[PDB]
Amino acid sequence: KKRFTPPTYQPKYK
Amino acid sequence: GADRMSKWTSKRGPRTFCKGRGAKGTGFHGRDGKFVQIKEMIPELVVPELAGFKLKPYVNYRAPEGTDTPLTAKQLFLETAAPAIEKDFKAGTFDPEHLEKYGFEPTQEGKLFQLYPKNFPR
Amino acid sequence: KARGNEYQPSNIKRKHKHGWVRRLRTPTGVQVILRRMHKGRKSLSH
Amino acid sequence: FHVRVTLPPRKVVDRWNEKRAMFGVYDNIGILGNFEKHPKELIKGPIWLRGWKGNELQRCIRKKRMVGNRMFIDDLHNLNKRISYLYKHFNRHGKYR
Amino acid sequence: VTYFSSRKGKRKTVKAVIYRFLRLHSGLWLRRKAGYKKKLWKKTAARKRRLREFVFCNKTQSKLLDKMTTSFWKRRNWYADDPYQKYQDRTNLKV
Amino acid sequence: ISRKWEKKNKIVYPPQLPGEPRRPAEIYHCRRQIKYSKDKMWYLAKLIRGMSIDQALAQLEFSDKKGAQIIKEVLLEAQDMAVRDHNVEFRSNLYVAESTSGRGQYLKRIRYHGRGRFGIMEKVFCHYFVKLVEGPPPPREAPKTAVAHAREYIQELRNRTITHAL
RNA sequence: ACUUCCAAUCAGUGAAAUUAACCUUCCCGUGAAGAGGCGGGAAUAAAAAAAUAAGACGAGAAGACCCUAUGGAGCUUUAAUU
RNA sequence: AACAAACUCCUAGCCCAAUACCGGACUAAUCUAUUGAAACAUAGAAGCAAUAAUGUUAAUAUGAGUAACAAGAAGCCUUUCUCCUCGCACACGCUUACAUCAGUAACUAAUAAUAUACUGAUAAUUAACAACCAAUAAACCAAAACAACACUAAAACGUUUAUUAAUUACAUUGUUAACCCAACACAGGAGUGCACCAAGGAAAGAUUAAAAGAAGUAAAAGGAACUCGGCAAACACAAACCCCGCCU
RNA sequence: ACCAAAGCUAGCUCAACAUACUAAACAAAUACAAAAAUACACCAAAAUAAAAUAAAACAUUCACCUAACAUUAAAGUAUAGGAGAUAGAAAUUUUUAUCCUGACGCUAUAGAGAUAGUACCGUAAGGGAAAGAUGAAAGAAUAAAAUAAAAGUAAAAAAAAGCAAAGAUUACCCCUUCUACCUUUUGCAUAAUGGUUUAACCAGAAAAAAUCUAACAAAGAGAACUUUAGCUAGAUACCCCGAAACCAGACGAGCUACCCAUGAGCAGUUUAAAAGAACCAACUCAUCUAUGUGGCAAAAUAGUGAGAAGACUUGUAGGUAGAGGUGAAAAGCCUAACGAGCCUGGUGAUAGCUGGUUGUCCGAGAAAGAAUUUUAGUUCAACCUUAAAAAUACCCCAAAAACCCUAAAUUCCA
Ligand SMILES: Nc1nc2c(ncn2[C@@H]2O[C@H](COP(=O)(O)O)[C@@H](O)[C@H]2O)c(=O)[nH]1
Ligand SMILES: [Mg+2]
Ligand SMILES: [Mg+2]
Ligand SMILES: [Mg+2]
Ligand SMILES: [Mg+2]
Ligand SMILES: [Mg+2]
Ligand SMILES: [Mg+2]
Ligand SMILES: [Mg+2]
Ligand SMILES: [Mg+2]
Ligand SMILES: [Mg+2]
Ligand SMILES: [Mg+2]
Ligand SMILES: [Mg+2]
Ligand SMILES: [Mg+2]
Ligand SMILES: [Mg+2]
Ligand SMILES: [Mg+2]
Ligand SMILES: [Mg+2]
Ligand SMILES: [Mg+2]
Ligand SMILES: [Mg+2]
Ligand SMILES: [Mg+2]
Ligand SMILES: [Mg+2]
Ligand SMILES: [Mg+2]
Ligand SMILES: [Mg+2]
Ligand SMILES: [Mg+2]
Ligand SMILES: [Mg+2]
Ligand SMILES: [Mg+2]
Ligand SMILES: [Mg+2]
Ligand SMILES: [Mg+2]
Ligand SMILES: [Mg+2]
Ligand SMILES: [Mg+2]
Ligand SMILES: [Mg+2]
Ligand SMILES: [Mg+2]
Ligand SMILES: [Mg+2]
Ligand SMILES: [Mg+2]
Ligand SMILES: [Mg+2]
Ligand SMILES: [Mg+2]
Ligand SMILES: [Mg+2]
Ligand SMILES: [Mg+2]
Ligand SMILES: [Mg+2]
Ligand SMILES: [Mg+2]
Ligand SMILES: [Mg+2]
Ligand SMILES: [Mg+2]
Ligand SMILES: [Mg+2]
Ligand SMILES: [Mg+2]
Ligand SMILES: [Mg+2]
Ligand SMILES: [Mg+2]
Ligand SMILES: [Mg+2]
Ligand SMILES: [Mg+2]
Ligand SMILES: [Mg+2]
Ligand SMILES: [Mg+2]
Ligand SMILES: [Mg+2]
Ligand SMILES: [Mg+2]
Ligand SMILES: [Mg+2]
Ligand SMILES: [Mg+2]
Ligand SMILES: [Mg+2]
Ligand SMILES: [Mg+2]
Ligand SMILES: [Mg+2]
Ligand SMILES: [Mg+2]
Ligand SMILES: [Mg+2]
Ligand SMILES: [Mg+2]
Ligand SMILES: [Mg+2]
Ligand SMILES: [Mg+2]
Ligand SMILES: [Mg+2]
Ligand SMILES: [Mg+2]
Ligand SMILES: [Mg+2]
Ligand SMILES: [Mg+2]
Ligand SMILES: [Mg+2]
Ligand SMILES: [Mg+2]
Ligand SMILES: [Mg+2]
Ligand SMILES: [Mg+2]
Ligand SMILES: [Mg+2]
Ligand SMILES: [Mg+2]
Ligand SMILES: [Mg+2]
Ligand SMILES: [Mg+2]
Ligand SMILES: [Mg+2]
Ligand SMILES: [Mg+2]
Ligand SMILES: [Mg+2]
Ligand SMILES: [Mg+2]
Ligand SMILES: [Mg+2]
Ligand SMILES: [Mg+2]
Ligand SMILES: [Mg+2]
Ligand SMILES: [Mg+2]
Ligand SMILES: [Mg+2]
Ligand SMILES: [Mg+2]
Ligand SMILES: [Mg+2]
Ligand SMILES: [Mg+2]
Ligand SMILES: [Mg+2]
Ligand SMILES: [Mg+2]
Ligand SMILES: [Mg+2]
Ligand SMILES: [Mg+2]
Ligand SMILES: [Mg+2]
Ligand SMILES: [Mg+2]
Ligand SMILES: [Mg+2]
Ligand SMILES: [Mg+2]
Ligand SMILES: [Mg+2]
Repeated sequence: KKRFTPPTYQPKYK
Repeated sequence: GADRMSKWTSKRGPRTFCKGRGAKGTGFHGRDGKFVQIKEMIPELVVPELAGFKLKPYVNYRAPEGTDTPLTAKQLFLETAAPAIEKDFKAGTFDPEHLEKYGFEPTQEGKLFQLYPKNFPR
Repeated sequence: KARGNEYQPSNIKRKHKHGWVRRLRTPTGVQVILRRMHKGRKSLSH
Repeated sequence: FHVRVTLPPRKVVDRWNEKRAMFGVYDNIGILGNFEKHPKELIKGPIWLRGWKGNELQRCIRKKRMVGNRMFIDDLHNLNKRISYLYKHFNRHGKYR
Repeated sequence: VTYFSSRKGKRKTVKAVIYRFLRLHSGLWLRRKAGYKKKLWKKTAARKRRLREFVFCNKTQSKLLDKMTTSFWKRRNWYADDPYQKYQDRTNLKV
Repeated sequence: ISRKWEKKNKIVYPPQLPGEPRRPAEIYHCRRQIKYSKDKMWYLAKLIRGMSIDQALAQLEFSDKKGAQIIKEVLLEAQDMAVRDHNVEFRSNLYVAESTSGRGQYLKRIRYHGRGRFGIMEKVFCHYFVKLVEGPPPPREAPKTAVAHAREYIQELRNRTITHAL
């Protein structure tokens, strides 16, 4: 299976 | 994405979105597509004559004020109708059925400036 | 090919899909508005 | 592990206020009073806990039975979920069986 | 076994134990030998008698059944013409 | 935050009794929240350590670093304060006894990388502390000579004791 | 062979995977069966800078191959209830 | 012989190892009831103790001052030279990021200079273009493609007649921008009408000219001998034989 | 010496009483594309809860599970149950008015998510924060006092050799000795897992039978019961994180799959041609190679390619929604993860599987026989621990234990 991990962005406030 | 807190005014849409800013209408659309303005729909400012008016926007500083006595319906009735009713009752000609001669209006649909429907802006 | 730009803005689509009238025209959208009101959202719809 | 650098204000607690002087004064109201009142009636607190004691599951069950008809929606939902979790844990989990 | 019921908060008992077991007040548990009604034509008279006889339970099984049952089944019963009233008590047990 | 380099300049000594040698003047100055980096400023601080103020200014004028001008301004301000406030004549009679660089309060930003990843970019700020002492610079330590090395070796040989013996 | 981008130095700004602590050699042998850390020997002033990738069973992803789970799910039926 | 233990003596004692599970005595830090009053005692309670969960949050280090990032030149200071050419407007979209003045120690520009991208104050987009801008019955088969006349796939786009359409200047709304969607001041994605410059901009922060890497140019004699394959490249850019799918 | 550290408040939590319960604002505009004064209508709709789980599987069953009758007992009784797991009444009994209500609850990683459902993240349903600290006076900032105590640095870079320490020593190294720590294993320095470090949070919970202590005792208990020394009371006990999944209802066709309306593009050359013809632009795709691989880019750049009047590309708007849609079937696409979307709720789902599980000292201390969809696990037995009763316990000479031959030696015994 083509498993991919989407990046998660840090909260903009910090 | 687009905003949600901002106000949805006529500047934020396409050409086909032409929303008014709150001004009252002044006419309709005529025959060949033009706008026909109705004279009666345009407000007419009833401005008095201030040439001989002896009052100014500010009062004298030493002028005394008065105790706050807001005008009530009871006071208005006592001032406008109570003396007439008392005099007529003393004379003996008082007619309870007919009160239109004393300023009472049984129906507001007749006169120009109606009170409950509020036919006048200001 | 390249993704990430799946949002192409358009006010007509935005208002016709998530507008106040669109929400209130169906019983489920009224429930959505009630849920947002209960949570205390500043904006109930677009 | 940083600890404060100043002396805290020493609490001037007195042992002879009204509550401390009259603490549990009528604890023997029955025994010394020709029984009419149990020491249960002197307990002030929730309605479902006056003169009663039980573990968490029994307390939740009693609260739901007694005052469950006046609880808020989320409070009643939380009580039901807690009752279910406690039932499952007590009747299906543990070591001594 | 339900250690804490959902209605009363009490401890429940399994009905199979009381349906197929009997407890004397001294703590012993009485039971019937398994297979005493199965294929009697195939068994010797001595084996049939052994199956018909009542038997007791050991300490582990007795404690298990005590755990499964509640305190209502360990009480002292004074029945009218009880067959096991003479066996309810234990005598001359030197331990 | 901590601010004690400012307060180190406000101490007052009791008057010196006659016959006591004159106490050299000590002047503490510092610049806070400099955009230039901590280690990069430490390099210049170490460069100008222990030399006369005029020599330090001479080096910092022709240094190509960005912090060279900041350190030069700090040194000039310290010299002016030493002449004016403190009773220090001979504005050229000061030497840099201490010259240190520390870190201040940083700012955290996002550095974009690719594939939707990111890093924590840190906007560095530094403090520069300088302490000047009135008087000629102390002489630099000379490398240990062969005679001194032999003397210490012989002394360590003579310091021996018979361990675990008595 | 020569140009440009790279590269190295100078000046400014300045991340990432990774990291038990390291004062982080070589050979033979031993050992959870392929040792920088054990044993027997050799080697051994200390620090930079630039390169090459043999090793750290290198980093990355709680192997996707294999097996187990009285763990799932998709599909097909001549599987069992319907 | 000697040297050689958790063995055994010697001198004192508090007088004999340990994993899973089991038992006991003390005890750190909180709250309460009574003591105490330079921080404790007896009791009763628990959110009652962290060198370890690819533990959560925050800050800090290593990698590392490393990878990476940028402004054509001179000049009288915004005037001339050297180069490359996606420019103007409308629609959709963002909403003041636009303009004037002033400041930039720091915050935005992945660095400065200063400024369309930061800060403050003050101003601004003016309708003729665009949006909202008649119904009810009837006559009406005969395409657009320079449309003369035709083909098939049979084709959006209209006047007139009759009945009613408040009738009377000036209504309302969009008018900035260097801009939108992609976390970013992103080498990507973006409809239409005009021309290929009369409009837009700058590949190089400054040096040196190590290795390795990317792109290009040229190369003696040979011309596929390389390689899975003539992949890539080339002063070539031609002709054939099969397998499988009829073909677009 | 920097970085930093410490306040005590904002406020929260749990109950009692309670008027009897969608607060204040509502001048105008607000369900036209909400906050847009103003035209001949149409309006309304109901149809069971399901499943995750337990029965060590799973089909009948599986308490609570947004429907009132509360409390003391009857009673976990009668009954209902693949009669298994479990579920579970009723008849009949008890309940005296009001104040005496605050806290052996928290103090900014705690207590509500909250300074706030706000910034921010998503098209939407939805998710969702962190951030405060001087003083009587800052109309006392040429401002005054307490800590200068974490990790990280500087003051002050290093000198053969070695889990970095210990024995020591006049003396830092030099000498001698020790294979980091948890977890899992028959066994780990192992090159098997985990961790850069600091600070703050993070994991054993129940009283049936039993043991101890105490009250009273043939009776005990403040009502309903138990009693052939028993009854009453108290103290001793049973963790945390993690799936793929399943069900229900919302939100999604602004990307993409296919349709429906409404528009727009294709310049030049060869051809009686606008021929699903040919060359080749704009334009649409993406054959091959090289860079790039935390990149310009969560799919790009350069070169090179295919189509380019059509089964063509494309703008705007509408429709089809998950037990489905759509599909020139690739089990493709349906808002960057689709053998079937995402969000919320069930939900603290469930894991015989992995990981973790926090003070000191002392005593004793275990390597497996039988069942079992069972051998990755449980329940018994044999061992072992903690208390209590007793009396024989191991070592064990004779004598004794099979018949064709048979060793080491066994069993039972003074
Ligand atoms: N089953 C069993 N395991 C043991 C026994 N003794 C030690 N173990 C196991 O052996 C490991 C520790 O090894 P040890 O320290 O005994 O050498 C642990 O996993 C422990 O549970 C035993 O007697 N029986
Ligand atoms: Mg948004
Ligand atoms: Mg508009
Ligand atoms: Mg527009
Ligand atoms: Mg007009
Ligand atoms: Mg997105
Ligand atoms: Mg991106
Ligand atoms: Mg960093
Ligand atoms: Mg880091
Ligand atoms: Mg790590
Ligand atoms: Mg070394
Ligand atoms: Mg070896
Ligand atoms: Mg050795
Ligand atoms: Mg060695
Ligand atoms: Mg040798
Ligand atoms: Mg290598
Ligand atoms: Mg190693
Ligand atoms: Mg390898
Ligand atoms: Mg590896
Ligand atoms: Mg694995
Ligand atoms: Mg694999
Ligand atoms: Mg497979
Ligand atoms: Mg199994
Ligand atoms: Mg299942
Ligand atoms: Mg069949
Ligand atoms: Mg010896
Ligand atoms: Mg000994
Ligand atoms: Mg205590
Ligand atoms: Mg704790
Ligand atoms: Mg800690
Ligand atoms: Mg990792
Ligand atoms: Mg940790
Ligand atoms: Mg660094
Ligand atoms: Mg540099
Ligand atoms: Mg490096
Ligand atoms: Mg570089
Ligand atoms: Mg440039
Ligand atoms: Mg924007
Ligand atoms: Mg501005
Ligand atoms: Mg800058
Ligand atoms: Mg414009
Ligand atoms: Mg450059
Ligand atoms: Mg080269
Ligand atoms: Mg080359
Ligand atoms: Mg060439
Ligand atoms: Mg050649
Ligand atoms: Mg060949
Ligand atoms: Mg060859
Ligand atoms: Mg080729
Ligand atoms: Mg050829
Ligand atoms: Mg060819
Ligand atoms: Mg074909
Ligand atoms: Mg053909
Ligand atoms: Mg099950
Ligand atoms: Mg289970
Ligand atoms: Mg299964
Ligand atoms: Mg199952
Ligand atoms: Mg259910
Ligand atoms: Mg039946
Ligand atoms: Mg069964
Ligand atoms: Mg908080
Ligand atoms: Mg420190
Ligand atoms: Mg050593
Ligand atoms: Mg070993
Ligand atoms: Mg083990
Ligand atoms: Mg193994
Ligand atoms: Mg190994
Ligand atoms: Mg190993
Ligand atoms: Mg493993
Ligand atoms: Mg390891
Ligand atoms: Mg571990
Ligand atoms: Mg690791
Ligand atoms: Mg008990
Ligand atoms: Mg199921
Ligand atoms: Mg649609
Ligand atoms: Mg669409
Ligand atoms: Mg053409
Ligand atoms: Mg063609
Ligand atoms: Mg390309
Ligand atoms: Mg090329
Ligand atoms: Mg091309
Ligand atoms: Mg072609
Ligand atoms: Mg062709
Ligand atoms: Mg299914
Ligand atoms: Mg389908
Ligand atoms: Mg197929
Ligand atoms: Mg297939
Ligand atoms: Mg998706
Ligand atoms: Mg779990
Ligand atoms: Mg198993
Ligand atoms: Mg021991
Ligand atoms: Mg056992
Ligand atoms: Mg014998
Ligand atoms: Mg014997």
